[PDB]
Amino acid sequence: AMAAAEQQQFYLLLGNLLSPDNVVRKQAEETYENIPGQSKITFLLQAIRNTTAAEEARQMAAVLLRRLLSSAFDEVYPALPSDVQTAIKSELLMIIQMETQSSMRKKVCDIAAELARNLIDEDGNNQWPEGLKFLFDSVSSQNVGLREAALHIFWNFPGIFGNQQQHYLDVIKRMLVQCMQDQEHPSIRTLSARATAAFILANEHNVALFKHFADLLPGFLQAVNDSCYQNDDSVLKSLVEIADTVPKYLRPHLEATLQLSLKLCGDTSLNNMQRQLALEVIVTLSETAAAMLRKHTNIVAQTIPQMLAMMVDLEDFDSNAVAGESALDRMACGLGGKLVLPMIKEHIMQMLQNPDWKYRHAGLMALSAIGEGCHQQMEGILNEIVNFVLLFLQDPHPRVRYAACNAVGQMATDFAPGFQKKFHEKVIAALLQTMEDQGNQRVQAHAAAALINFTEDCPKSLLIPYLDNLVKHLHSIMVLKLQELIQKGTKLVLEQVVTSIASVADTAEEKFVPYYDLFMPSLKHIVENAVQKELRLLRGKTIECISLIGLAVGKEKFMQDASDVMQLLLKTQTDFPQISYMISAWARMCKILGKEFQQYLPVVMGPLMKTASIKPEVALLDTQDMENMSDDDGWEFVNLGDQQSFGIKTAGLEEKSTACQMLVCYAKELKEGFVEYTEQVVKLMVPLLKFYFHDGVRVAAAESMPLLLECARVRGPEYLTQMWHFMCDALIKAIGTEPDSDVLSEIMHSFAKCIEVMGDGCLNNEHFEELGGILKAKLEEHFKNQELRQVKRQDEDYDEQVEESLQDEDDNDVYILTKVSDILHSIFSSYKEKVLPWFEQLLPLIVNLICPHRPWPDRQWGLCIFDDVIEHCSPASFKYAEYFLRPMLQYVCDNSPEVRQAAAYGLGVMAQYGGDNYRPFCTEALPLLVRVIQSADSKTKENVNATENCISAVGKIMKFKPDCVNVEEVLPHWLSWLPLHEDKEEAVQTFNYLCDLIESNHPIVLGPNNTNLPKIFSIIAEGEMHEAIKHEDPCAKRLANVVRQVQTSGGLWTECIAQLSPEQQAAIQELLNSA
Amino acid sequence: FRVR
Ligand SMILES: [Cl-]
Ligand code: NI
Ligand code: NI
Repeated sequence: AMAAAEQQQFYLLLGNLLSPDNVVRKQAEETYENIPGQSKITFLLQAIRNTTAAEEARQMAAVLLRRLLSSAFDEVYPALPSDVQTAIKSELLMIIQMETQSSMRKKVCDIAAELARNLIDEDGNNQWPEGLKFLFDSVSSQNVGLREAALHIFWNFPGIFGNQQQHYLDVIKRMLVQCMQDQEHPSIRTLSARATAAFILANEHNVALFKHFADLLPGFLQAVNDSCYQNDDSVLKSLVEIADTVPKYLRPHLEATLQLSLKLCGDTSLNNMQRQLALEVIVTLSETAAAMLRKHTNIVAQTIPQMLAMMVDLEDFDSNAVAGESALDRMACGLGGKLVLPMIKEHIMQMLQNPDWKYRHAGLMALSAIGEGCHQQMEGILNEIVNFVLLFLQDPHPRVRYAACNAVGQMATDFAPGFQKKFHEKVIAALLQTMEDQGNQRVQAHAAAALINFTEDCPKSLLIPYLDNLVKHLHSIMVLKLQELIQKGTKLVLEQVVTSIASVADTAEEKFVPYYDLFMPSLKHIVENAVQKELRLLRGKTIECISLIGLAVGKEKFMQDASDVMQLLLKTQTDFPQISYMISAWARMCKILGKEFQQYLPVVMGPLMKTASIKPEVALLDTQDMENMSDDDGWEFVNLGDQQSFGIKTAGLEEKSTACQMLVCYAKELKEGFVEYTEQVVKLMVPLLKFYFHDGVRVAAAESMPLLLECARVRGPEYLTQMWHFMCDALIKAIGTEPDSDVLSEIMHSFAKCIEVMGDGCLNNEHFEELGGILKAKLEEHFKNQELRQVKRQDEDYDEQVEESLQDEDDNDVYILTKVSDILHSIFSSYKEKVLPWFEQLLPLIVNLICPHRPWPDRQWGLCIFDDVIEHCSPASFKYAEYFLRPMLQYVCDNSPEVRQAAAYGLGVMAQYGGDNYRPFCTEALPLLVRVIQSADSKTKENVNATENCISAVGKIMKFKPDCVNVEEVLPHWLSWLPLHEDKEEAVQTFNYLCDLIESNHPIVLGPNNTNLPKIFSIIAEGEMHEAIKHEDPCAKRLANVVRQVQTSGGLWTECIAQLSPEQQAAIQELLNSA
Repeated sequence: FRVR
């Protein structure tokens, strides 16, 4: 071996990774990246192990090994040899054991904790007992460095035990208690308090463990106070995590926890971030533990002056004023206006009358803040408030006028539509007067912003009566501001006015037609003059306005300018934030232009792919990283375990998603014209299934797939097969890996659609094998969750909020089950009997859904699955009847209408498709089905679909198995049960059989002397319930031929028609003219 | 969607 020579070369690489020049630093990062993860781990662990080597190289290797075990544990350790794996573990514990340097000691404790985390099996037990053993012995240890190391590992991964309660519980308690009482050490107390919070957060529903650890809470609070008056918000951030995820832990010392938060918040000597985070404890509690906070209204009453005081400190998102109004909003919403409005109401009234403008400004912002959560309680004072607020548009201080504009536009959102209905006269006049007649251009722009809110939430009917005077003023404003844009380049007010015109046009719809020529030429002269980079937001808002004007007037009015606008829209990229506006303008263009938009696809498809391909910026690092990048405002983080957080650049995520949705639109709406761009978008959308940063991106990626196969079908089946081969493996891997239930249901439904498109032969043996295991696991997970919800409903942590959560999980699980059935139906329809051997692996789990002690959605969907086996996989399906045949016959009289429907459907397709082996069962099924049909309230809203399927099944037995039933005796009864209209598919089935019966050479269905013909006409006349589709259904023609044959018997025709109502006779004519 |  060349191990020492390779390690020596690895040591030179670490040096180059820390070189000043980015030439060698990039050449080392490229080299490091190509080293297999299995070689990396040994190389890095050996570098850390050599303490006689450069300290900087050792620190580099520790950070690199910490990242390695986080980012890809599975790619590196599981594959390593067993002796190599045994050596990794013992070595890591030896490094921590012999380390002198505290900076290194901490980093190796992080590496040990990350490795320990990935060595816990599914059953819940430690696979590295030596790690847990080291932790246990280092707590006792005389070496302070080892006591600190055991604490560090535990803080990082407090789930280090599978016998946490079982025996070690008091060992943990005593350990945290000693390290928090020990005022002869500084870092140990802070670390111990954070470790406590971390252990509690890792035991989310353990009410008994909270009671057992409630003793440590007074001590944790002392550490919150202590660390804070030493500029350390670490333990105060732990407290905010407690209130958020696990507030029940605070209950034994809630008064103390609340008092501390109020004190830190009202303490002038603390920084803005510390005071905001302290307020955050009380605010979070109003959202997560309101019923608990509602017992201490005394503290909530004292929080109000604190938030108001913050709002008064004016002189931006991270300012006390902005933090204060946001907290007031969330708290009013969390606790409701019945409790909050009485507290804040009088404070606001006194602030509005105060001679200091900062109080008037804050009183108006506090009024805007409480509208979301106190508006039901504010309806009686609303008129008085609006009059008070309108007069602040004349306040001596301009900033107070801006806040009055803000309040007007906030009231137009919170109190809509009632606000618009009652106040349009005073409000529209004050807003227009402040826009036109006021000399301060900043108040004008704030007033236009409130007008957009008023019209955006004003219903069309409420807007139309005064549209003329509104449009009249907005035109005058636009015209005068356009003169200023030409000669001085001023755009502040014009930006808001253009959007106000767009909002008015979007509400008015066809009512904006007479006003099209009053704005449109002027709007085109705004985009041409906005070639400058400074006028980019204006040019974007104006493109939004032109497209929103065109969308309201329709394709006929917008047609004369549609080519001018499309050309001028593509001129923006050749003569140069604004991407979002252009992307949305083209969506409007297509929606108006219909299939004639196809000619513009070559010029818009370029930038549409470019924005659907934007890459996000990946962020990692430990504790102090999420607070240092709040200035951006477009950078969001998610607090993962180990305090090590993941961040993403929120900047292009919404544009990336919007563009993806446009390609979906184009593939289904411009089908014929999208074919040329199919192979490129298939390659774009396939890796987008694993884009775990944006839910809407994965949904769009999933929705695109069956739409892309319809385009690929016009080319031929060869292109279609190679397009399907790009997405088949990716779609299956996404079903087994998708974390979101809503996104998974979309992936499952698109996979199901693609199979129906492709037909038989679309899946290979590896894809069937992976699918079987994936669907088996989804079914196993369906049943574990039901068991878990049952035990969680008897837990000591059970409550109103837990109850709400469990019902949402149950609903999602039911929805996923509907999608398992969807994927199965398309496999059974395509493959028919060939796929029954493959289906056997799912058979135990599917038959489990139809166990009588399972919830009704389980029995329903288990029967839907067996209905597809009968319909598409017969006569082979009879080999499996020991699994479903007797349960379907017993389930036809079930208490659930949904279950009765699934069972009755199965009994009908058993008659039609099953074969001669089901004949004895067809005989038994008839009386059971008649019993459900004749049962009272069978045709009510809740039971009509189940009943219609019972009538349909009876008909399929009579039609396909006449030898198993007395058709001549059942026939007059079955004729009385018609017509069906709720279930259109089954209305067709019965209408086809009724036609067979009438057309028969022995038509006993007419009765003696054709006495049932009026009834037959009444049934058919219920072609007013849209059951018989004149077009695609050939039975519409057969029903018309039956009816028109009666015309040849004058008296019989006159009598059948005279017994119908005027709306029924006009339905018989409509049918006769169409078929 | 409707369903059976
Ligand atoms: Cl302001
Ligand atoms: Ni395949
Ligand atoms: Ni009857």
